[PDB]
Amino acid sequence: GDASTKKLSESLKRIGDELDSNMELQRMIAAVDTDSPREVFFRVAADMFSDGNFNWGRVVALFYFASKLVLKALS
Amino acid sequence: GGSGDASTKKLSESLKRIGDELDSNMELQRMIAAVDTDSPREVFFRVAADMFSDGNFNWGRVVALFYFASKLVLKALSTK
Amino acid sequence: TMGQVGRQLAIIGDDINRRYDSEFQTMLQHLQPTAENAYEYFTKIATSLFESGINWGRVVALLGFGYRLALHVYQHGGS
Amino acid sequence: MGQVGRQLAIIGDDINRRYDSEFQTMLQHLQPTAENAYEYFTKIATSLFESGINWGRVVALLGFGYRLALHVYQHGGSG
Ligand SMILES: CCCCCCCCOCCOCCOCCOCCOCCO
Repeated sequence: GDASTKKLSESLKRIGDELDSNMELQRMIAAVDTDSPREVFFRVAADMFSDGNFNWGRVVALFYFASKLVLKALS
Repeated sequence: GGSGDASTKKLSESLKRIGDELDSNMELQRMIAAVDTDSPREVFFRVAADMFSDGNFNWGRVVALFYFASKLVLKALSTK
Repeated sequence: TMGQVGRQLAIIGDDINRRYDSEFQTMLQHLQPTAENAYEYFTKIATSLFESGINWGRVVALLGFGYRLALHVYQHGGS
Repeated sequence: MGQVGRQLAIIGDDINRRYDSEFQTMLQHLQPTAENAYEYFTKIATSLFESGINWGRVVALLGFGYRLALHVYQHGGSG
């Protein structure tokens, strides 16, 4: 299955780079402040899924935003 | 190490115990069943807010919540 | 206060889903990962992923894919 | 019912009480860098899926993937 496996790999590079290269994302991450972060996550997740929609693209975005939020506080 | 190593064996076998413990917790399994896929997300967010209501935070809670969340997903993905 | 962030993530997430989700559904489909050899495909994908560097977005994308691949097997794990 | 979260916190706290300290030191004796963190991850996962693959081990591995990445970023560089 190595045919599709390296196509799966190249898609994950492209998705990973688009998130790290998304300036709207990067600016939004900075706009938040580590005075109270986990709350930020629970309110942002609820506003995001308020329209009831659910998919893998929203999960990855939310996970990237959340984890970058964690890295910031860690450094 | 570099590809092998002692500690890899200690961490893996430690990951065995936590995973088997989660699948072997009957109160956790009953809590999954007690939920209803009438509104799935809302169940998760009311549980997450109740879980972190005491203001405490740690990795054990992360794994518990992640297991609950995913089992909740499996149920909905194969049950209504 | 913090509303424009949630709906900007949903906007960003939907764009990702619109143009990758169809791609991923078939590749995993062609791959036919079994309940058995799924970790082998995962190991080869991760190695091919971290060859050109390791940024947080690739870490996030890999962990997410690990979870989706696991969800795929438990559904289509017949073979 | 509203005690589900309270009971998850209890269950999660029991896990953190007896594994977290153990995990913190093992990771430190691993001394993972950004270069060899994934190799260690692959070896850990292989020995983990050696005795079978259940959802809890899958969840524990995915959770460990993220904690190891956070460890590398914080204590990397052969700390
Ligand atoms: C803290 C550990 C981080 C692990 C990363 C895992 C990502 C967390 O997401 C868990 C929530 O699950 C989202 C389920 O999404 C279902 C999407 O619906 C599509 C239906 O088809 C499923 C195809 O796999």
